[PDB]
Amino acid sequence: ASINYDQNYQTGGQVSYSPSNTGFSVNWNTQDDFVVGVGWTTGSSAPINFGGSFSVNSGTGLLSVYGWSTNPLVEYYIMEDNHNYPAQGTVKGTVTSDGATYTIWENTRVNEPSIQGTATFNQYISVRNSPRTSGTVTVQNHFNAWASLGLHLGQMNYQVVAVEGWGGSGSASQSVSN
Amino acid sequence: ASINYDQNYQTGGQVSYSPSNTGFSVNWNTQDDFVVGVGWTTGSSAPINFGGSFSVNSGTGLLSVYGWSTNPLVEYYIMEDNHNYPAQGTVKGTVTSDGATYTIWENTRVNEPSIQGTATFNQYISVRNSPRTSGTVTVQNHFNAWASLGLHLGQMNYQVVAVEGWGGSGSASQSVSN
Ligand SMILES: [Ca+2]
Ligand SMILES: [Ca+2]
Repeated sequence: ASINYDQNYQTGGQVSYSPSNTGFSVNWNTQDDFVVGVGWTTGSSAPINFGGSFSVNSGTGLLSVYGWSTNPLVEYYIMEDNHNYPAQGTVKGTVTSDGATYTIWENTRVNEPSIQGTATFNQYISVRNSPRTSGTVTVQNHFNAWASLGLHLGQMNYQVVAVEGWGGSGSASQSVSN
Repeated sequence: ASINYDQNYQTGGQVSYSPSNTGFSVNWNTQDDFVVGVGWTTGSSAPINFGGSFSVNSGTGLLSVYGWSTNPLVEYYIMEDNHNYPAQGTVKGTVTSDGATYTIWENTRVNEPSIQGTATFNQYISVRNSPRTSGTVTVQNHFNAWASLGLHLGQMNYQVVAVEGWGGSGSASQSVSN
């Protein structure tokens, strides 16, 4: 498509984010959560390509296609990689997509910050069983699998490839496209 | 004692906070959560006096003694007033203190921002059954009641009289001391 959205969220500590036309770079050393990455203002069904490096020296680190949905309000993740990630919520099932199987989870965030202000909403997460830092993510396979398990999505809002972390340091240089 | 701590937390929208030597003032119109108020760097057992106004035109609004504790990490509230507050967690019991009864709740915040960075910790809340905007809060009565129900506190960290809100507008002018 063409990246037209820059996800830049951070609460504290050392987070050096460098967005670009074809991707982004991040170096961090923080105790606080941050979500940075690049993508699109309105997500679609187009298979998303990502690639590069993603190192987590310590703490929690996640590399994933991240996004939102409205009516209902939904925060979703399709984790291609994760370290020291406190698996929260309820497992719903699985979906085999793009070279590996993903365990699907549903979680709820009460009075949490969102694109609609602080609200309560659900999370639809797909965690890859075989972590990678390079590949393609056929997003429709996840949306279909989510819908079939009762994980209902609304209108598509932004959709980015993001790195999220806290409790340590690490770095990532990723190329994003679709 | 003498106010030596200024609680100033906010995530977005219109929040006009004005701290002072004997209290604070706030006018807001936001969808995002904010916690502002004044107090002390290290909380004690000293009965806290508060007084003034606290109007909530719309959305969620809470007037309460707010604080933290370390080892274990604990966020506590002693709500003297609240509007449209999504009572979250588990009721534990009650405590009669300073002219009214309070319903005690215990809740857990997973991967939430804290004084120790983003962490998972419990909340000990005392919600006054008869809301007020002026009075004294004998904090020990709450700490004793909390301990007796298994709500264990650690080392005292900051302790302020704060106003917290989201989803609307309102204003508050409070005098703080102990
Ligand atoms: Ca990895
Ligand atoms: Ca009131």
